[PDB]
Amino acid sequence: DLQNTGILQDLENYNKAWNDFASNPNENATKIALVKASQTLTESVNNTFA
Amino acid sequence: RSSILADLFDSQVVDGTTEDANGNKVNTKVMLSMQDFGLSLNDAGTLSFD
Amino acid sequence: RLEYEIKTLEQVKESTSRAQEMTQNSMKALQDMVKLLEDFKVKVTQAASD
Amino acid sequence: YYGDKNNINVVTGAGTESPYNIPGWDLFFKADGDYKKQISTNVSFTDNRW
Amino acid sequence: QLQYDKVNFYNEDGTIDNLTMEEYYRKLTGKIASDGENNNVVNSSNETLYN
Repeated sequence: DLQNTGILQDLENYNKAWNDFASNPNENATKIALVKASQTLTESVNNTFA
Repeated sequence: RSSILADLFDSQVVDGTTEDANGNKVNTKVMLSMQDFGLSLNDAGTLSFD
Repeated sequence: RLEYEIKTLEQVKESTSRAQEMTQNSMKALQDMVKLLEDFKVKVTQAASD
Repeated sequence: YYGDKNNINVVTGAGTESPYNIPGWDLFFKADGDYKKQISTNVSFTDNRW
Repeated sequence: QLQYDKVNFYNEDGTIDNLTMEEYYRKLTGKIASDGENNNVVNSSNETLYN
């Protein structure tokens, strides 16, 4: 849970950056922040699989 | 307040003045407020009286 | 179960908050536009000193 | 009007959306069922034997 | 909207179940957690035997 609660919440902000980019559809910065959360999830995903 | 202004309607619409001693007419008058009577409203929405 | 329900909840206050932000700018602005609307009527009403 | 023809739509509900903007053409080009049609002559007429 | 929604999960037993990723994961993880509860309790009996 130390990482599980943290990683679901990390996934939660992955989801939240969407809300922010939805609220800021123009700025790439919000994308950039959002993008990192995206592969941040995938990174962990590949981390666990291995 | 907007309804109040319509309830006064600054001008008085009478018809019958023109450039000095030319054109001109009289009397197609309608009601309205006391602006042309000698009262003045400044663009700040406040009144002055002559 | 509550991680989802709460963390989703967290965004909503955040999202609703910013939505409320632009709204008051709109609401006060709309009054300003209506304030303007009056000002438009006054000058033509001023022009009514035919 | 060259803005979008629709209100700004954003999600707020148990899966519902909330409008919070106005696409100008409604203000500029839509209509009020409160109002009717009237029609005019352009001339205004006296007796003319005089 | 997807944040609310449930997606339907093709489990290769042939089933396809409509779930949030969260609940899947939860039942996935909770399954694992309960395994220790069973596993360790099963031991709990066993060291009793060991004694």
